[PDB]
Amino acid sequence: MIEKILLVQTLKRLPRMGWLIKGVQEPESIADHSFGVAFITLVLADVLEKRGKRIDVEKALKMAIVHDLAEAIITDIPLSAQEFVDKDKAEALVFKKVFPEFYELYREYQECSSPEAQLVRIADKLDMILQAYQYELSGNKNLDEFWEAIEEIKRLELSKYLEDILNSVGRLK
Amino acid sequence: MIEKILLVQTLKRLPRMGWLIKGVQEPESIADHSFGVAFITLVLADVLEKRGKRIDVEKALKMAIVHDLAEAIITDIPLSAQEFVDKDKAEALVFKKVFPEFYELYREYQECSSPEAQLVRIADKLDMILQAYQYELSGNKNLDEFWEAIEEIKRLELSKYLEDILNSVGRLK
Amino acid sequence: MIEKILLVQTLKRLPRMGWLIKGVQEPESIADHSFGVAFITLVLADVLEKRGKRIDVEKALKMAIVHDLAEAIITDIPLSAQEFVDKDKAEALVFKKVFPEFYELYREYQECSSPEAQLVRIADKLDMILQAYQYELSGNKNLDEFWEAIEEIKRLELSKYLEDILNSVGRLK
Amino acid sequence: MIEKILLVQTLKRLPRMGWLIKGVQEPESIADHSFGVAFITLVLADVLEKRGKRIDVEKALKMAIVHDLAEAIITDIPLSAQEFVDKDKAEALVFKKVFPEFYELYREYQECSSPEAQLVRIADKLDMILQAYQYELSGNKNLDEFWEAIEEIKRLELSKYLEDILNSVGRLK
Amino acid sequence: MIEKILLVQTLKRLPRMGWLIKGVQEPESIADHSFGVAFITLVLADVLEKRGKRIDVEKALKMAIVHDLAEAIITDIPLSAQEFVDKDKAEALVFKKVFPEFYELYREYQECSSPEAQLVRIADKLDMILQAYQYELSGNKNLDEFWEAIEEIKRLELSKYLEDILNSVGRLK
Amino acid sequence: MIEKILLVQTLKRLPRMGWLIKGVQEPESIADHSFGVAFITLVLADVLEKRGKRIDVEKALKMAIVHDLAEAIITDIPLSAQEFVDKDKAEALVFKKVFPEFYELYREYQECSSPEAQLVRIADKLDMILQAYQYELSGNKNLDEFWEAIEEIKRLELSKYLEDILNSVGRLK
Ligand code: NI
Ligand code: NI
Ligand code: NI
Ligand code: NI
Ligand code: NI
Ligand code: NI
Repeated sequence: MIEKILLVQTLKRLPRMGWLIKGVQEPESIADHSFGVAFITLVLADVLEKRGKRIDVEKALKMAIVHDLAEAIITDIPLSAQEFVDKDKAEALVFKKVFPEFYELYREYQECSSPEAQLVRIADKLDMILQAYQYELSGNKNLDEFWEAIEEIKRLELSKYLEDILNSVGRLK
Repeated sequence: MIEKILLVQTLKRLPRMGWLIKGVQEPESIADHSFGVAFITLVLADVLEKRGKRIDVEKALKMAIVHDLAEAIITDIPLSAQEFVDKDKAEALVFKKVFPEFYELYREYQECSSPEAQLVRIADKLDMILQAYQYELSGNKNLDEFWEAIEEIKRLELSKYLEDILNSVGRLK
Repeated sequence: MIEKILLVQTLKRLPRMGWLIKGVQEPESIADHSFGVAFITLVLADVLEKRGKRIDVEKALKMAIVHDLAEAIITDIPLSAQEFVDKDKAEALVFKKVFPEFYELYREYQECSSPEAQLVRIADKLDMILQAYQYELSGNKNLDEFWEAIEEIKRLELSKYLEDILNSVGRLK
Repeated sequence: MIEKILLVQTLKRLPRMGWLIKGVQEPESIADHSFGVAFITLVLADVLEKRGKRIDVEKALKMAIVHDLAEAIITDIPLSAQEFVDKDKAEALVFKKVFPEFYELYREYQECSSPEAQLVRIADKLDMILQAYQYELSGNKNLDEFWEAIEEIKRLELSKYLEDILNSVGRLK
Repeated sequence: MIEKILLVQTLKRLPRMGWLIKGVQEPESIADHSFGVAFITLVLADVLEKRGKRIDVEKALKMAIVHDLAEAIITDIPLSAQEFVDKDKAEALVFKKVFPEFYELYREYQECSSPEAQLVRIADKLDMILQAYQYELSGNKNLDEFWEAIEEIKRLELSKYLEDILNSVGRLK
Repeated sequence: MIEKILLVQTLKRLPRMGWLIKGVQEPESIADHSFGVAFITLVLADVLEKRGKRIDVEKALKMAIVHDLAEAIITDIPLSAQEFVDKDKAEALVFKKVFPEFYELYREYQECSSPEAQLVRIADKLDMILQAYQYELSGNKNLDEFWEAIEEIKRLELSKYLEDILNSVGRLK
């Protein structure tokens, strides 16, 4: 339906708030980010494929495309604000009322248990670490917490199959 | 303290979300909006003064300067998102923890009972309405809803002393 | 590999040129556009699914994700410029030199024969038509031509299953 | 009156020209700046309050709100340009013709003699210094001059009560 | 000298203020404008050549390039502000102290007597009118006044040779 | 003709793509760049004049104004993309079909043989180098390659007369 699409297209206009709070001049939109997660999810899926780890690619890509979809209505409430706002409670609600067809993908994603759910989570973090890397090259000097994003990925089983990649990333540091 | 000032200066960086969601190019920041509320509050207290309506101007101006201060942390969570997000609960928390010295000003502003409180509330809406007016001249054609804030103002006792001004405003549409 | 991902991420920075030439302020990025294509592809896929038309969703989503990938190097050369530049020849080249793993998806996409290929093409054109619609609500009045993409969609067999939707779209103008 | 307010709101749209000349991407508007001045003035007034220095806060806040009001018409003519244009003479004129009701506040502010006038001047400069600080964190490296405004503040009697604070500020450099 | 060139390049960063005041969000820079004046000057000069009117093209092109050069220091102070600021006085000063080598071109330009001086003045106005045209297509609806510059052009002798063109321009409204 | 002028005015809207790819936030337009080339060409012409090297200044200035004119149609296709696109072939075509009157100024410029051709080429690069310099002051740290344009300049005979200037430029790095 046209009304749903027009709604999700608001993501092209919504900024990724963390960057603004860090003084990043023209930050990427939530949609730019979502594209990045989707692409990294695709690329990583192939790597996992040829390393013996089988992944339900379809589910993965759908999960990457829809993972931040609730923000089309509640916006990318930054982590710094989440000490005062329950963004999680809000997301579930929106998915249950506005995006019921995607609530299963959302629910599984939050659980971060399945191979697909962990992949998207890793793609989410990599797009960010690497986006931070870019903004650093642009001159921003307060993109400080990366050893804890890298470390957050390391805490996921699925990372075991990607250690060499995550090593190249931390090497950009 | 410098830390606090640096924190509130974030307002210059955070956009007024309602405009973004409506597709407005280069929307004003929260600080831009706050200045306007501060000015209109000044001007309107002036008018109330010479019409026999007693106003604690000092408290009013303070209230106007601090009214959206919590957003320095939680951002300008749009109305469209407040169906899933309790923004007011979040604001009270930030004020209680991060701006305890302004909690009472905030608390009185939320109650919208006292003359000062309703004045700032009226200034807040007028800035917005007049801002929607300006963006329409820029070419945006979906800010229509914003003009029903005139009716919200009319439901406040204090507006009884400003009727004339509210109608000039409505005539701008 | 990190080098590939960083490259594709350039898409978040490159603008969709047609909008600039038409004078739109702050035009979407190629990545914004791609995300949209990917979402519409998802949504339409499931519409086709429960209408008897079988779609290899995995291939479709992958196809939508990488359809404009060559632009990460070529940039979104506008249609007005393609009378002097062979964007098609340049794309193919990028894809078999830089993106050989995606050359098949690209090649099938260009042929616009398979159900998936036509679906992505339709997603591509709808995102744009709907994007033009949004910019018009912003005030831009010379995006008229963009609406004749509805006819371009009608010329594809797969649209046969979407007539009701296409009607709602054209109804927006 | 609506016309006046609409005029003052022009400040949301005008840049603070010093940043532009120095190459800063998206510089704050004059209204962004004013709000900061108003806030710092509020904060500093409380500090002065509990340190034995009585301040007429109401006048101080009005003064901060109105201090750059003439730029709504003349724009924030940069210091580098003032060697060829008498901004001061321009400001007074705009204030007597267009803002006669704020001329006294402006006149006192320019004299920088009274406690309130020096407070607002101190707020004006702290906002700027802190703003320069923020832009340096974004990568701009030619804002060094802006830091010698600490010395300009030291030359004001009122600073005597704020030694500790301006120490912390110069410490940020 | 490098210092001079770096100074004039500031024109790439400074906005043409009239547009900002009128609410046009991403206004051209003074350098954008100057390039247009230079191009129109070139184009018209050729038309004038084929029409019997001989022009000192070299002088005209230099005059077009240098005409707003003083703004590199004084900024494009808007017409609405020139009721309170003598922009002309300031311009001559800059040219005398900073651009002595270009003072003659400036002086002759302001006199608007010679064929070259009038040509640049016409070019200056045409770029502006055509620029207002483009911003109206973008949705701005308060640039009406800018069209009365066609009349200002008619008052110049040289226009006599360009009637047909001025008609095509006025026809765009 | 009004159609031609409007076309070339597109240059004000089109970004210089190299900067974008490098992460520069607000890049200069092609028009901004052309103005700078036009100014530097003027300034250097005078220098050459008083050093015994005679230059057809009229041709030089015309050549600097239209040197990147084809980009009004094909855009500023970056150097990084030219391994896949033949920008040169594309430019010549546009000039032959759309700018026939400026074709020989274009062809001479490309040959980089005549004093005027080499002067514009040197202005072209100097503007870029100095533009790179400015962006580095803004915080961008990956513009290093752009400084090897000094060596490209040295390869042109005409530079023999400018050694001292080139030394001041390289001195800025
Ligand atoms: Ni995400
Ligand atoms: Ni508010
Ligand atoms: Ni596409
Ligand atoms: Ni100020
Ligand atoms: Ni001009
Ligand atoms: Ni060039």
